[PDB]
Amino acid sequence: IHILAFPFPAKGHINPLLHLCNRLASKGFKITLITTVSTLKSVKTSKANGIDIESIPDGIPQEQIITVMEMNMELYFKQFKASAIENTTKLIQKLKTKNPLPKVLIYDSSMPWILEVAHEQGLLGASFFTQPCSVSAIYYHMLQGTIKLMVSLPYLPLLEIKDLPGVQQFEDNSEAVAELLADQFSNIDDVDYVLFNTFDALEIEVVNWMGSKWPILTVGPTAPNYLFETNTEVCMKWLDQREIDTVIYVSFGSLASLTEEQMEQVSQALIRSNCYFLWVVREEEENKLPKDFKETTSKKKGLVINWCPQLDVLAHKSVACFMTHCGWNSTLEALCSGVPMICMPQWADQTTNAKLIEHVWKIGVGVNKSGIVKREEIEDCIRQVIESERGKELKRNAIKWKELAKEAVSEGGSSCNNIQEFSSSLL
Ligand SMILES: C[C@]12CC[C@H](O)C[C@H]1CC[C@@H]1[C@@H]2CC[C@]2(C)[C@@H](c3ccc(=O)oc3)C[C@H]3O[C@]132
Ligand SMILES: O=c1ccn([C@@H]2O[C@H](COP(=O)(O)OP(=O)(O)O)[C@@H](O)[C@H]2O)c(=O)[nH]1
Repeated sequence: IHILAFPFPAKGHINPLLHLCNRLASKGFKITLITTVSTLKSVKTSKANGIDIESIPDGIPQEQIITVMEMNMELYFKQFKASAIENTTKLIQKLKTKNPLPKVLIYDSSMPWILEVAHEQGLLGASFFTQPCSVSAIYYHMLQGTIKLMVSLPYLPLLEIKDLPGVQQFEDNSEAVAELLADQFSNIDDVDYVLFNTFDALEIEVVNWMGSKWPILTVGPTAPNYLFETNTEVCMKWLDQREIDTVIYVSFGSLASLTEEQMEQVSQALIRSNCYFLWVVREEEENKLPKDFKETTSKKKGLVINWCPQLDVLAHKSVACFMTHCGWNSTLEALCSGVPMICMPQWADQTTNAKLIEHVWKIGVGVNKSGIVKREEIEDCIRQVIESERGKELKRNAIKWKELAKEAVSEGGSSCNNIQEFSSSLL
């Protein structure tokens, strides 16, 4: 059985879908992964997957595709949509001349209009949600008009205004982003399969509520591996020199960027903490680091790298905590790895994830802005996690969640059962 997979063109959307594809390929399915040309330019390793990669045009002007969208999200997301509709149609028409014929298209939930392409081509459509049910519920309420972006929503903790998904940070892209998030639920009744990268035990009540509206399949964590350059050997050799529970892993993901002034705060907090640290600073961001930071002043205790093998880093026993922007993949990967967090959310669902991390799952602490987070606050959070009694509690809580995540993906577990149900439905 031949499955097509079409992620939104960004690493937090590609990666969780890739991991689901790898699990499906392990069960005997053929996989074709559909990527934009801009994504393929960053792809360095794919021979070992056995998954076929088929590219489509970016469909918006070239100058990554994402940094073009941000220039004008309202227009360029719509141009991306129209081009993706045309070019995935053309690609599927071609794939229908080859055996095995495609049967289902799994697409990122942010691209609901791909359902119409799947159905027009005679395929089943599966919408793949890359954020948890608790945060997706807010987008559903946004579509319903129940909330426009203290706040009480069914089966969610009481939220402050600050805990709602942050779109005001995007300035003139705010309304376009709020619309795209809400439109994930615009055709949910017509989707053949609704897949969420979460597991039931993590959010029992909101998953139960969602399931009373639509049949949903919680299949997460989909993560068990890399398409992009991860500097694996350099990172893993450095971590192998570190003793247990001594390393702060620091990463703000694939998209977020911090100001030069904020970078200085983080640099100084890491140095004066006197902890070992592995800090992912993307290539296009390292110019904002203090002058001799990468080459000299970080060499005694730190490794500054443009990308790491994050699953392998979070699995390493030297890692004591994860200073994170709280993107959903990073949050879930840290929880499933038993790694407590220091929450520094930037925008979109990161704000809500940071609330869930700190107050519901209780595996992290959050920083306080002054709107710059200062070194002393970061140092204070580091001391709380690394040294204080509260930090031992967060570590114990993270280990309990690791165990529940292990149950979910093992035989008889909720996510294993749901992937089996999906897999059998196709057979
Ligand atoms: C505006 C922008 C800011 C960061 C950077 O400069 C890029 C900007 C343009 C893209 C934007 C990004 C913010 C986060 C997104 C909305 C995110 C997404 C997409 C679909 C979805 O369902 O959920 C979340 C991933 C990426 O599409 C984002
Ligand atoms: O050095 C890094 C940093 C991040 N990641 C991966 O990149 C994704 C980041 O996704 P997330 O939802 O956390 O945030 P985003 O980048 O979408 O804002 C996750 O799959 C991480 O495992 C990685 O492989 N190496």
